[PDB]
Amino acid sequence: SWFVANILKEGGSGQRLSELTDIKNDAENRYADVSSTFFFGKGLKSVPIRLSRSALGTAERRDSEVKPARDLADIWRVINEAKTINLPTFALYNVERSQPFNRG
Amino acid sequence: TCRDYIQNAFYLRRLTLKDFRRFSLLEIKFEEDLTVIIGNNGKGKTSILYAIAKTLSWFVANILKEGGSGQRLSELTDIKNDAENRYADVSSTFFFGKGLKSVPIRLSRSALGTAERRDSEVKPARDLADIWRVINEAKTINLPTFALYNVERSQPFNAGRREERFDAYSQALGGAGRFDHFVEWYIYLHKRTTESVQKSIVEKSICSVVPSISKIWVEMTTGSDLVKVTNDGHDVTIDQLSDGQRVFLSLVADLARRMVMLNPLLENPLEGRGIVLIDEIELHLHPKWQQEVILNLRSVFPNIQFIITTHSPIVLSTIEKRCIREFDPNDDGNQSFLDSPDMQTKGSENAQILEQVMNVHPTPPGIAESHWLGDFELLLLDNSGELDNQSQELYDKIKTHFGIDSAELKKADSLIRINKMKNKINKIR
RNA sequence: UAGUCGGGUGAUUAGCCAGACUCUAACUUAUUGAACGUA
DNA sequence: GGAAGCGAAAGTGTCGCAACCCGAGAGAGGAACGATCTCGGGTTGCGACACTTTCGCAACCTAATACGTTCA
Repeated sequence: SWFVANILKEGGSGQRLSELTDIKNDAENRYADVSSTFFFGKGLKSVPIRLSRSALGTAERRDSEVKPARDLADIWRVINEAKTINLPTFALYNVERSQPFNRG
Repeated sequence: TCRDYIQNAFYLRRLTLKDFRRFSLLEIKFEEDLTVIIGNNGKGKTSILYAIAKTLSWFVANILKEGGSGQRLSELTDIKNDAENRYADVSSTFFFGKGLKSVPIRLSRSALGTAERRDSEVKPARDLADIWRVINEAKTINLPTFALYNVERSQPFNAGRREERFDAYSQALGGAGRFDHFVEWYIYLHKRTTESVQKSIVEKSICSVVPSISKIWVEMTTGSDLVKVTNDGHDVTIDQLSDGQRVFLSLVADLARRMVMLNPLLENPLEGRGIVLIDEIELHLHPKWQQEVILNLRSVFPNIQFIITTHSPIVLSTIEKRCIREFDPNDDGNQSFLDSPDMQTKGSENAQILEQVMNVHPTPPGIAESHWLGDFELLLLDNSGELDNQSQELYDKIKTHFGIDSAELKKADSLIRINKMKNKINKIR
């Protein structure tokens, strides 16, 4: 979601873990950390990200390291503006895609 | 400080719109008292009032809540579809007293996929609104009364969310006023009876601004409390009033209630400051009411700014030409300014205003008889200022159609007399 | 197969030789600070 | 640590829209007085949004230094 937000607009904002339903209840840290690393070739062989969130009520935030995502998405967006390029597709099809066919 | 020099005018000065809703670049100056926009039926003028309402929403958001983020522009509608810039800016300057004579604001919005996040610059307006909020919290201070009233106010007609101060800003912008909230608030005031003076102020307000209405009260019948007025001497309910009568009553009563809650420390809470936008002040009104709407509005609200659109010559006949802002009929060639009419309008003939300011002839051209009188003139001048068969027939037609006392017939008689005297003196000279 | 280590040619590329493969590289930060040089 | 502005995440409130009731009302169809069918106000339910709130991203760097590399 941060890739998507920062290709939509520089300085954008992406989705965030929850301080009510995303941190293990038995945990002693009282914060969750989704670290990740992407790859985009020899140039950017490692694109780290870390979506971290502390537990509601604990007086210790946990910053998120999305800056490399900001940087790579900045490249995508700026280069697309200057000249047209092909952007990366991001999708999530969970169980919610089952819904009645009700009738930007 | 005298409440931080607040209790000094408080109004809007300028509005720039760049690549925003067909406005390639349009700068508008606004008068401290009253500005009126004409030329369009309310397409670009609605855009102007909508932009001003978006700007005022930030003042409201920050006076209500600390850090409040008022309404933002929309990436989907509030950006000119054809703009190499690919962003839209709505800049606006304000003037608040001798100190802080220029409070700027910009609401910016860039399309999706642009390198720089073209961003609103609302810091100074937020700072002023925070000054308002803080000094009010420390000590009570009368606050601005922003409002908007579009054609949506023509709509048919909880103590916590109607009696508590700062409810005056709830849905204050966005269009149609909350007249149902006013009805409930007025019934609550009547139940309570400071509330007394507020009731009296609202009563006098809508009794004086609205010609038909002459009194207002509520009957406390057990099980149903009704709001009643004396419309043309008839004791009726609000549901009985005509469309124009009740629509204007709702406008004025919503505004007055907002000002009464916002301006508790004024001796006349109707003289508090604000910026009220009113699309089509002439809605559902008849010429006689048109000829007094603005006089009454300015009388009951001595110190307040009105940005009101209009398309009625009778309305303009009561407003100085400086206050008027003309859209050109060829606005497709986007223009950067709105020039005042060359002709003076205040105190002028409604017919002259209609003919020149709006380019509408005093008599319709679809009616053949409408041209008759004028034709007669030419015909008289064709035959050396003397009658012939054609002019005599035209005179007979005018006399038959318009009547014997007809102003047209009197003017035809004057024309023939003047031309005959012309010929007689030419012979004598 | 793939990645990887990096001996020469050619000139951060290309390209010829070797090789090895715990599920499993991703080359970093300057003026501090070590270490290299240089003066 | 965090400005300025913006948006995510979450929670609460608004408010159409529907469902349903409860009198009226012209008058079956033939037996008087009027079944049914409607016209309305009006109350309650009910969920889709609309607004309110908090969190959190990360600008900035009176006090350095100024041969070239490497490395935290």
